[PDB]
Amino acid sequence: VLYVGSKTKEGVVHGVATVAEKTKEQVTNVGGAVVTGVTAVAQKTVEGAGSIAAATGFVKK
Amino acid sequence: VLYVGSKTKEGVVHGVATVAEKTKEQVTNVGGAVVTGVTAVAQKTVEGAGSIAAATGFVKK
Amino acid sequence: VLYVGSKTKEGVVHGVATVAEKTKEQVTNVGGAVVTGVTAVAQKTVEGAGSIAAATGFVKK
Amino acid sequence: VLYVGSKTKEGVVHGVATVAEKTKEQVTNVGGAVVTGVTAVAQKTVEGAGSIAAATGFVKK
Amino acid sequence: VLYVGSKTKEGVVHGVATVAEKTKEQVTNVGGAVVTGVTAVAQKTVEGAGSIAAATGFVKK
Amino acid sequence: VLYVGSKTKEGVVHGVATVAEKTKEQVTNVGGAVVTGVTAVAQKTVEGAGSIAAATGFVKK
Amino acid sequence: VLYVGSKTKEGVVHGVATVAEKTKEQVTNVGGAVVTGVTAVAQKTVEGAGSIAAATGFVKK
Amino acid sequence: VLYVGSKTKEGVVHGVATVAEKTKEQVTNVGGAVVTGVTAVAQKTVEGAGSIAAATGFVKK
Amino acid sequence: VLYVGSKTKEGVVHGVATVAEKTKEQVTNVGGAVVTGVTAVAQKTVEGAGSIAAATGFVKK
Amino acid sequence: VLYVGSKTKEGVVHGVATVAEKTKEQVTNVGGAVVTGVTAVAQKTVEGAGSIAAATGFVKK
Repeated sequence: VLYVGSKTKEGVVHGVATVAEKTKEQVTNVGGAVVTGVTAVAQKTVEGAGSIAAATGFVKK
Repeated sequence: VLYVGSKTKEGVVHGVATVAEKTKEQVTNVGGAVVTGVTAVAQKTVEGAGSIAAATGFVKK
Repeated sequence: VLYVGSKTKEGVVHGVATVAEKTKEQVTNVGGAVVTGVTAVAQKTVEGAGSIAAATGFVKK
Repeated sequence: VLYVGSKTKEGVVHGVATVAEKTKEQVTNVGGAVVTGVTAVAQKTVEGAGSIAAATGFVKK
Repeated sequence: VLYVGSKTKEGVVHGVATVAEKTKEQVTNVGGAVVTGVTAVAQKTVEGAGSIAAATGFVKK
Repeated sequence: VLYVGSKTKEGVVHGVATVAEKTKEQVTNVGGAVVTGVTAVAQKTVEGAGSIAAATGFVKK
Repeated sequence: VLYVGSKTKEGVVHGVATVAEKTKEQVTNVGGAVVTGVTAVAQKTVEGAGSIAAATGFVKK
Repeated sequence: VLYVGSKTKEGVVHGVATVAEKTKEQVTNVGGAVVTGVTAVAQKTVEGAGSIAAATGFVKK
Repeated sequence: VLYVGSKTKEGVVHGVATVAEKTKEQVTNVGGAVVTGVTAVAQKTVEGAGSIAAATGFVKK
Repeated sequence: VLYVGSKTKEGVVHGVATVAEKTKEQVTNVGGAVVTGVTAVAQKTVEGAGSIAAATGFVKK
């Protein structure tokens, strides 16, 4: 027997509940990067890379 | 027997609850990077890299 | 028998509850990096790197 | 028998509850790095590195 | 028998509760690094490094 | 001016989040009363009565 | 001016978050009363009565 | 001016977070009353009565 | 001026966090009353009565 | 001026955090009254009575 893999869970998200009450919100940006409100995200990668909520102002070369 | 893997959990998030009440919010940015409000995120990587909530103002080369 | 792995948990987050009440919030940035409000995040990496809430003002080369 | 691994837990976070009440908050930044409000995060790394809440003003080379 | 590993716990955090009440908070930064409010974080590393709440003003080379 | 009532809140419930993970549940009853799993309920009464989660085995007269 | 009432809050519940993880639960009853799992409930009463989680085995008259 | 009431709070519950992890639970009853797991409940009463988590085995008359 | 009431708080509960980890629990009852696990409850009463976590075995008349 | 009441707090509970870890618990009862685990409860009463965690075996008349 070579039962290498079974009943496995790799990068999983599964019981999640959120509530958000706002009166105002004023996300505002100039030449930059905003990431906001990220919830319930999963992933798996082989021989690569991973990123979920990445911001970068810029990359000047 | 070579039961190498079983009933495994690698990068998992599974019982989560949040509440947010705001009257105002004024995320504001100039030439930079904002990451805000990140919740319930999982992942797995082989032979790569990982990042979840990364900010970077810029990369000038 | 070579029961190498079983019932394992590597990078897991699973019972979590948060409440946030604000009247104002004024995240503000100029040329920099803000990471704010990071909750319930898990991951696993082989032969790479890991980062969860990384900020960097900039990287001038 | 070579029961090398079993019922293991490596980088786990699992019973957590927080409450935050604010009237104002004024995170403010200029050319720097802010990390704020980091809760309930776990991870595992092989042959790499780890970081959870890292800030860096900048890296001038 | 070679029961090398079992019922192990390496880098775990699991019963935690916090409450924070503030009227104002004025995190403020110029060219530096702020890390603030870090709670309930665990991790494991093989052949690498570890860091949880690291701040660095800058690294000029 | 007789500004008797304004901007009032009488019996209100408004920011609420719950998560429940079970493998089994075996509510079982014989001749009795079970109330179970009651969440997020509000009401107002004038010149009457109120009840939310009331159980009564029986009323033999 | 007779500003009798304003910006009032009478019987209110408003920022609440819960998580429950169970493997088994075996609520069981014979001729009695069970109330279980009551969360986030509010109410107001004039000239009456109030009750939220009341159990009574029986009332034999 | 007769500013009798203003910005009042009478019977309020508002920032609350709980986590519960169980493997088994065996609530069991015979002819009696069980109240269990009561959280985040508020109310107001005029000229009446109040009760939140009341148990009574029975009332034989 | 007759500023009789203002910015008042009467029966309030507002910053609260709890964590409970159990392996078993065996609440068991015969002809009696159990109240268990009561958290974060507030109320106000005029010209009546109040009770929060009351148990009574029985009332034989 | 008749500034009779202002910025008052009557029966309030507001910054509270608890953690409980148990392996077993065996609350058990016969014909009696158990109250157990009562936390974070407030109330106000006019011209009535108050009780929070009252137990009574029985009242035979």
